[PDB]
Amino acid sequence: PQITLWKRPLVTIKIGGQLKEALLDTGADDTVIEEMSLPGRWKPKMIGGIGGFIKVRQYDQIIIEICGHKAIGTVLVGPTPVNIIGRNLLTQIGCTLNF
Amino acid sequence: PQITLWKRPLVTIKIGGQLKEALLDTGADDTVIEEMSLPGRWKPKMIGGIGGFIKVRQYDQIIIEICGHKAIGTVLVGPTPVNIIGRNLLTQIGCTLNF
Ligand SMILES: [Cl-]
Ligand SMILES: [Cl-]
Repeated sequence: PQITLWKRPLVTIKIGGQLKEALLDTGADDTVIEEMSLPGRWKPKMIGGIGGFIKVRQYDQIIIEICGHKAIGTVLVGPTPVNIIGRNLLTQIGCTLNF
Repeated sequence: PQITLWKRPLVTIKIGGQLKEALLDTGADDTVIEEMSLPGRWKPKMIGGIGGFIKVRQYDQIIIEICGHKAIGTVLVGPTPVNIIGRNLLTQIGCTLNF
């Protein structure tokens, strides 16, 4: 699709069999998703502030569907106030900025 | 242009006769630029944290050139660690996300 920027680029994603709303965020390196159940192994990471503040679970090789386009990548799962789709997944779906 | 997302979308902007590096950030509603001189009237605003923490100067009707495209809009000027081009200016240059 082509997504205009007059409103926040919030889209429906499908991840772990669940539908969620997420922000397509070219300013974010990484993808962070609210607490949820995901299968497979994960490793603990520390994010936010100076050198980590909040504990999240890093899941690799997670498939996320974004407007009918599947992306595969690393997702950090924890108590984030907003689900963020960052560049690590935007590149996977071939997303570009255009003007 | 078409800007890919393999690297942070940092671009050169021209604002107030000066060249700066700025992040094209679809996750940001507004545009914030590091301390600099700009002509005309401004009004004080409070941004960051809960209900404002850092004082900035709001300048309206500022022209910013982004990759050969002029945008006109409101710019908040203050001690930000990164220059951010937010949706208020991205829409002005006709920037869209595409996949
Ligand atoms: Cl499509
Ligand atoms: Cl062009």
